[PDB]
Amino acid sequence: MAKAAAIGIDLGTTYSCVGVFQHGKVEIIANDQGNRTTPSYVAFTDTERLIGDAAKNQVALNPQNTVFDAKRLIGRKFGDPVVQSDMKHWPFQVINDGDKPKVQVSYKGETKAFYPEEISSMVLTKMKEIAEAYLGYPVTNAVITVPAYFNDSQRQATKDAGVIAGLNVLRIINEPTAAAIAYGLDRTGKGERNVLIFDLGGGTFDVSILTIDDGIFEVKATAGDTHLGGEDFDNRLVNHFVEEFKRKHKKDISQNKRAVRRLRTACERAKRTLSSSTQASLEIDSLFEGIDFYTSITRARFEELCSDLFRSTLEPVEKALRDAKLDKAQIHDLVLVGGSTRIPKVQKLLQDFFNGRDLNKSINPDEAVAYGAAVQAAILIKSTR
Ligand SMILES: Nc1ncnc2c1nc(Cl)n2[C@@H]1O[C@H](CO)[C@@H](O)[C@H]1O
Repeated sequence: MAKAAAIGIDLGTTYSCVGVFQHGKVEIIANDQGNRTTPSYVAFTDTERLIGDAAKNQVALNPQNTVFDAKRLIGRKFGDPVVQSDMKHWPFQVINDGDKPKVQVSYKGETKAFYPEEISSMVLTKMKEIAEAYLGYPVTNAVITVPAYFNDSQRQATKDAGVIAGLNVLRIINEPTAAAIAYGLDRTGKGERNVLIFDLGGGTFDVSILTIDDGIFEVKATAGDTHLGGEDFDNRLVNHFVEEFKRKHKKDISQNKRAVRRLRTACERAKRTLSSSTQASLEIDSLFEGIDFYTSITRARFEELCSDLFRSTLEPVEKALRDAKLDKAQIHDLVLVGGSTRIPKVQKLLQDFFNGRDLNKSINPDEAVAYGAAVQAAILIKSTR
């Protein structure tokens, strides 16, 4: 029953996703708000702890006590220059507990501090309860994914997050490996298979090159930008609309925190529409000083606004190829991961770089990692018996 069942969890920087392999198919499990992915956010309020959508939904009202980006801290020492650099951009406090970072917040009127694995365990507990509500029984066996570049300390702290969350961690697997499993790229028989995974998420960009030799995975190269993602494209749309509002009304809205956040969420929404329509409409009632902001933008203008950022995704692709010592024609498969890979211009740039090659994109790119983890969790629990 529950003991013969296992889930796959993609514990993402900005969003998490959970899947289960049963009756010959992967089911990506929708949360209680009907969403197939859940924000990796934990909010501490005057009455409760919120996780996911409810936590992300109140971030503007409670920024000091809304934790996100715990994955950027997990398994790291406080003195790590990555931690010191990132801390300057977070509205929540990060403290030092014997060279270990802790996020410090106000919860039920009291000061509390949490290790990154404790924050990540609250996200994992939510994914576990989402799976349990779908299945009708508690599932505790899980495969959890991590970036291919995570070291032993980051992998161990992720497993520790799983244990705190009440999960039996069958294995910690690499995200690009789970994505290659999702497409069955490890079951093509004999001979070395070179796979490139292009993973453009909400806040990070990762390029991974793997060689699959008779089911055995080997990481040949990892490249990318830890501070490039979908939110930079949302921000480019924001600056455009701030300048358009100034041209139409001779008013600068950039200082009105509420106006900027409402514009930001509307921009994120319009950006998604632009992946399947050649235009998107913004409909913001009383954006600033009672002025409605009803406008539109073409996909062509959006592509211009992010042109330099889309083009910059090809430098880590070339860098990974040189590190792996492979030419483009030596790559057998191209896999898309991350919601931002749905952007048609991004697909076109990657396909043209690989000389007109087909892309593996039939699985929801924001779900491919949880999909593969779910497949691996099923194989692993079946071998355990
Ligand atoms: N249809 C889409 N077109 C463009 N961007 C998208 C799309 N879906 C998602 Cl999710 N994202 C973005 O992916 C990230 C999460 O993986 C977020 O930045 C989200 O906006």
